[PDB]
Amino acid sequence: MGLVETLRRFRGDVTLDPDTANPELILSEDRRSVQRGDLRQALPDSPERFDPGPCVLGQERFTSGRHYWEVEVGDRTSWALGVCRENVNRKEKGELSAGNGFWILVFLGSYYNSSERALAPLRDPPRRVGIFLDYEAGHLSFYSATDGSLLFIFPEIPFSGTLRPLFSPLSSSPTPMTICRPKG
Repeated sequence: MGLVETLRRFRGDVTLDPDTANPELILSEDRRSVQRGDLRQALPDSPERFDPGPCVLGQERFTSGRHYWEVEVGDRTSWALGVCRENVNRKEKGELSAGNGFWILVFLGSYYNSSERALAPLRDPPRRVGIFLDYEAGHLSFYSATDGSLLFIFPEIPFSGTLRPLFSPLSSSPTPMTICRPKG
């Protein structure tokens, strides 16, 4: 029980916007969990829905200030988390890159190093990821919430207009990606 456990009580709520979700994604009834299946569902289409990008947005809109949120990913060795401009091309077929208004951390595999007999894994993958946004500082950074390690920090970003939190479970898995509710 140290300062980092206490300050994590600043984590805010995020609820997913079902109208933005790629048609392979399912959402929980409380809109805090998302899972990727292997089936394209029959959903009403619109410009707001990610296709073919396997993403969903939070309902929340960032225009200023400091924002922290936590996502349980569990055993996953594949996910993407961060933020994007409200006005991105949600039908983008190529890479979702900083140049097109996507600021996302992507976990696509694991590192090992050569050891005495074999290979050693570097670290347990994070089960819980914290995302920190400081709009005026142009700051976006990602942490392993359980041990407080930095995963990634973007270079200073010249944010303008509205940002949305972005979630992307990159594999099918029995493990939903879950937004952690605020404490109390």
